[PDB]
Amino acid sequence: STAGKVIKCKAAVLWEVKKPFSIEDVEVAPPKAYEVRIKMVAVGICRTDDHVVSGNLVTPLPVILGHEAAGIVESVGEGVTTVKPGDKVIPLFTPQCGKCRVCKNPESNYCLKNDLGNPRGTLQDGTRRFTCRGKPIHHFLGTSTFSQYTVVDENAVAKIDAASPLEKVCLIGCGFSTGYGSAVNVAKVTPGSTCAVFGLGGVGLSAVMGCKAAGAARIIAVDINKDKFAKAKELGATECINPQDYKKPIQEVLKEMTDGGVDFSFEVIGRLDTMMASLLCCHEACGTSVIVGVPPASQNLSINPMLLLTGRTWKGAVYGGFKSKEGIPKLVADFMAKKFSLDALITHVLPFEKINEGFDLLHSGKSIRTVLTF
Amino acid sequence: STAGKVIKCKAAVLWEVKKPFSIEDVEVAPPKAYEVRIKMVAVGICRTDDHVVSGNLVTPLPVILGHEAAGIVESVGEGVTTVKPGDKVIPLFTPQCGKCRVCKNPESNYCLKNDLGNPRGTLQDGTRRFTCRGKPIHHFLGTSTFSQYTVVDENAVAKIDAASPLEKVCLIGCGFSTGYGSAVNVAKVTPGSTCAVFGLGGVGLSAVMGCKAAGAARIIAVDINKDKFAKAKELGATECINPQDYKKPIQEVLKEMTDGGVDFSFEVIGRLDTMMASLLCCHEACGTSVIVGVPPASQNLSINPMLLLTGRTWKGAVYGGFKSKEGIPKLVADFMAKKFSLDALITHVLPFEKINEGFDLLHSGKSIRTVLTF
Ligand SMILES: NC(=O)c1ccc[n+]([C@@H]2O[C@H](COP(=O)([O-])OP(=O)(O)OC[C@H]3O[C@@H](n4cnc5c(N)ncnc54)[C@H](O)[C@@H]3O)[C@@H](O)[C@H]2O)c1
Ligand SMILES: NC(=O)c1ccc[n+]([C@@H]2O[C@H](COP(=O)([O-])OP(=O)(O)OC[C@H]3O[C@@H](n4cnc5c(N)ncnc54)[C@H](O)[C@@H]3O)[C@@H](O)[C@H]2O)c1
Ligand SMILES: [Cl-]
Ligand SMILES: [Zn+2]
Ligand SMILES: [Zn+2]
Ligand SMILES: [Zn+2]
Ligand SMILES: [Zn+2]
Repeated sequence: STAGKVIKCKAAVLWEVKKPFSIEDVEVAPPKAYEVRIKMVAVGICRTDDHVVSGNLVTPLPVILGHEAAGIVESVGEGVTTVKPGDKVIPLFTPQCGKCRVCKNPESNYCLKNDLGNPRGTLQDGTRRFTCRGKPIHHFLGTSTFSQYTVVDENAVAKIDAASPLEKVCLIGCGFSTGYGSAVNVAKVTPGSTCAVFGLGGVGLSAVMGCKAAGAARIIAVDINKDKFAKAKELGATECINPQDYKKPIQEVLKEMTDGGVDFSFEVIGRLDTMMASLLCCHEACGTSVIVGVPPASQNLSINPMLLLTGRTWKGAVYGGFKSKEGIPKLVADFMAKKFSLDALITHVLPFEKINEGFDLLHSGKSIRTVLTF
Repeated sequence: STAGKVIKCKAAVLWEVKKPFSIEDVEVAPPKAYEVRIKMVAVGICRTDDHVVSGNLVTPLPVILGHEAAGIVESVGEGVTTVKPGDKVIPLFTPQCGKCRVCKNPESNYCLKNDLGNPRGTLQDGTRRFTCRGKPIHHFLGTSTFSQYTVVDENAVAKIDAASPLEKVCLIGCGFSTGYGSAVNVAKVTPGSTCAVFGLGGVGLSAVMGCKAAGAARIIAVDINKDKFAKAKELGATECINPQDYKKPIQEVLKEMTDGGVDFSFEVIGRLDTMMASLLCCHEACGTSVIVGVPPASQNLSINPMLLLTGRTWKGAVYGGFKSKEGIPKLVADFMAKKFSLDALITHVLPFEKINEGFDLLHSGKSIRTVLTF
């Protein structure tokens, strides 16, 4: 079969920043102990991957990006007990090692074995597994799903329902579990709330579904692209507004609308001005503002600490607050039970070879999520 | 009998910034509808008062400062149903109007009628009640307790216990409520956790007490004044640190000491530099940092949003999140029920006439709380 042998397949490699992806043949070494090689069936295009092309998030190049995916277990290394070949699995971009301080706290999820903070670009043992033209190729968040086969650590992989529709379910890998857990787990939206969500992409639009599920009485959706509004309405927004229509700042407009500010505001975009506008617009004495978007490297916000003393809560979180390995299995089971649907978010399905066409649909706001099939 | 008209008494008026107080004769008009005129037994010098002297906190001048206090009710105005003459009372620096958005929400306590926000220096109906030399004098935070008599709004007064030692219990009116409540209500310190408290003043040592009441397993006290450590220890701090003994930044020292950071950090001082060190030293994936101190007017912090994205919660609160008319009696009842002792915090009891001396003690660092009696 292919077990124990080096595979040679196609993969999209980013050799330089602001350059297109090159689909090239690469060699994928076999799984060492406690690692798993997976065969990718579908991958979503998330904006974090774009942040590396653009140059906003620094990671060592050349690299194979990608992290929102679903596929089948091709082989397991020595010791892997949690999954067997043939199993359907989702690769997780934040490991749940189960043994660190973070993993043992019932409420923390940014495990210490992650590669998000200070990116090495390897797997958890410090070594890479992709070669292309003799050159060693770097990993990304220890998942690198823009390849036909990838090797991930065992604690970064979830085994999900064998009957799962893999080209729907890959969204639970990042975009959806993030969007919805922001509302339900991080901010902890209460029935009757008033919430604002800035940014209506695949992750922003799942924060709307999170608030609706929470029983929020009013969801205001903010975006400069008015074509996203119909979907936001369809998914739960009570109203959608576009900043460019007004002459006064969007935080003043929202305070004027909500009797002095919302109860919960979420920033799902990644830029400084919207994070500030999102703090300023929650109510001064009972609001919580949650940061979900990822900022450009080394950018600072000037905050007036008096903004916090009156009673505000400012906080952020990775992956919607989900412990990755326990969290994702259950969220896929709820999908099966028809507890929530994921169809409205997928607006385009393309073969993996068209990855660049997929990134261009994101750059024009023609797409919410584009799925790439292998 | 005075019930009915103007009283002439002594009060310390501050007519200019950085100029000493002057105990002068002022006239206190009788209480209007829903107001109360109180006879002052004892007042605590809190550092909020000195921020107005210095100019760090602005409010309209001339003014009679003071807010930490207890007295006996002389006459209540028409319509007053909560208190009656002869009752022991504590004026609250933050009203609990019972009817606004904030007041209706079970979490929030910063009532909308407060004068902390934008200071007018009047009572809730827009007018002043004091005169001195043919000129009207302003109120401070609607309480103005550095006067033998003062007039307050009914929703800013609490009826405490008849047998209450008004020279001890006056601390509950600000210092104790603030610091203890921060630990037990805003941060919500968990049994077994590890807290750090920056600032060992009157409010700061009350935070040490709350962290021990919530069950924090390690309470690290930070102060550049070594003479405060003994009391910190006495009250609960498992260890005391002085940032000048180090050649490395205090937040670094602290992370190295706690496996990457503290669970709960508190800044009870008011400098921007220490607010920064208090965010940085709590653990990036599970720590909560709380601002208690009041910052110098109009200064800004430059922070990186990534400090929050990993898992940090940053917040502020006033009155340790206690809702003032209901909370303050509950605490006095627990004091009377021998649940805690306010003894260690009082270090000097001077007669009111020596108020300028009490401010000097503060300014030299020899006092935790100085109580002025009438
Ligand atoms: N914290 C996490 O775990 C986590 C996980 C995944 C993604 N993210 C980050 O969160 C964000 C999610 O974005 P996405 O993946 O859903 O894609 P996205 O690019 O489709 O979302 C951006 C959306 O915000 C809108 N927008 C752009 N500028 C705007 C402005 N000035 N005001 C209002 N709206 C504006 C765009 O029109 C688009 O609708 C990204 O920043 C991604 O980097 C964070
Ligand atoms: N938010 C509120 O509800 C509320 C209520 C009461 C007081 N306060 C504020 O809390 C703060 C302090 O209260 P307090 O009454 O106990 O005052 P305080 O002056 O007695 O306490 C300040 C402490 O900080 C220490 N300190 C000063 N500079 C330091 C530095 N650079 N590093 C470390 N330690 C240093 C001082 O030695 C002193 O012990 C003040 O800012 C007051 O305005 C706020
Ligand atoms: Cl007047
Ligand atoms: Zn993503
Ligand atoms: Zn871990
Ligand atoms: Zn109120
Ligand atoms: Zn005070």
